[PDB]
Amino acid sequence: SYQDYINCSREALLEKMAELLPEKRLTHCLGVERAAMELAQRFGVDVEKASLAGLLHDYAKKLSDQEFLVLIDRYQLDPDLKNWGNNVWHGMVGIYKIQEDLDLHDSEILRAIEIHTVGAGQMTDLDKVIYVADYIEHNRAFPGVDVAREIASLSLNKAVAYETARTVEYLAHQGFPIYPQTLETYNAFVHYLK
Amino acid sequence: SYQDYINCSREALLEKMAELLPEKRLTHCLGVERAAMELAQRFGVDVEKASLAGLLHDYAKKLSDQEFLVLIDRYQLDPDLKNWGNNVWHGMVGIYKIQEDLDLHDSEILRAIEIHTVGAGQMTDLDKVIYVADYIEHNRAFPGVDVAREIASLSLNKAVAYETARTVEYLAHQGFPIYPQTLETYNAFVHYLK
Ligand SMILES: Nc1ncnc2c1ncn2[C@@H]1O[C@H](COP(=O)(O)OP(=O)(O)O)[C@@H](O)[C@H]1O
Ligand SMILES: Nc1ncnc2c1ncn2[C@@H]1O[C@H](COP(=O)(O)OP(=O)(O)O)[C@@H](O)[C@H]1O
Ligand SMILES: [Fe+3]
Ligand SMILES: [Fe+3]
Ligand SMILES: [Fe+3]
Ligand SMILES: [Fe+3]
Repeated sequence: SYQDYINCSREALLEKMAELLPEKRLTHCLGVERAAMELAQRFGVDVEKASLAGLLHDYAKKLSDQEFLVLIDRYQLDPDLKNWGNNVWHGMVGIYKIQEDLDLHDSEILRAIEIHTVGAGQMTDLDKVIYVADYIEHNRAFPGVDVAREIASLSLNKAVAYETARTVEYLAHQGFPIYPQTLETYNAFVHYLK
Repeated sequence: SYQDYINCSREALLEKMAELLPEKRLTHCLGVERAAMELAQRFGVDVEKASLAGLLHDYAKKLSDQEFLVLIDRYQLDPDLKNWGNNVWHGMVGIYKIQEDLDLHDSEILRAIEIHTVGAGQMTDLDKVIYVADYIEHNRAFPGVDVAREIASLSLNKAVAYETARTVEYLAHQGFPIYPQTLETYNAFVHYLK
């Protein structure tokens, strides 16, 4: 049960998250919960850790900038984090709010949430499951999601590679700064696209 | 004159380069020579240093992989360079071959050639002139070169930003590894796109 990792039941968690997140965002989290379970079944990852990390991954999406900056100071995180924003923070810093609220201490689940946006050069299978589930969950509708879904049915590593390449491409297309850890992920995984 | 910086005349240099480079590549170098002069006039850079660096920037484009690896060892350059290839090497490592052949020791010209492909987080105006001239020289025909040319008529910094964003976008589009110094340039300059 989820109570094996956090301080409340799944139903109680859902009630808490409904107060913290807009409907669309909670619906997304539920989609990621389901997609993470399916991917974990496919690629030999604990379905429960995957489902819980999937549901929680965007728990901190709506924390204010000031709340994130307070968390950076409190936990003495990389001071460069103050140069970025919600995109980087909600996973990389938001894990600490999840930990405070839910008494989540499982290192594997925490890490998978931490890097769900930016990835890392080295990713556990659980990390990869969450990173991909976020991108392919059933509510997502962006052009090319069908390609990501096909790839994810065959290869976890290729799905990470594809998602990361598309993300780097889009950020540059839009003219947005790219958090450097994303490039680390990109260069580590891009070979899987062959 | 070019002899103020190198060990031969411009005409003698052109004869040497014609033996080292395919016609199309030498024609490109001549285009960069001209474009660098025009940009340097516009943005307050020594036209002679710009023209010479422009002509020389792809001097080492055709050196073999083995020659580059020998240069990396000989000059004890960053050992990570061995993980890359001609794209990174011909500027970053090729400067040493230019130095050996032509007795080029001017630090400004050398630096502008060195980073002409990948840029840096901090770039001198000469660096920027070469980086942009390479991209907009009259022989280039790629889709969007007209946009780069318009931007370069108005803002050197915005032209660097535009080129770097398009390059990052294209490399990710193609699924090629991105040398991390390019991201350093990208993040430093992307704000000029506003
Ligand atoms: N390296 C990066 N730098 C800046 N923004 C990024 C980076 N990687 C992803 N993003 C952006 O962060 C946003 C949120 O991404 P993500 O956490 O993966 O999904 P979600 O929207 O479900 O939280 C997206 O707009 C994405 O483009
Ligand atoms: N960070 C990078 N990593 C890998 N390749 C790159 C990077 N930046 C540019 N390139 C590629 O290097 C090649 C040569 O680039 P450049 O030196 O700027 O022009 P030229 O073709 O005139 O030498 C291009 O194909 C370009 O896409
Ligand atoms: Fe997220
Ligand atoms: Fe998400
Ligand atoms: Fe070049
Ligand atoms: Fe060139």
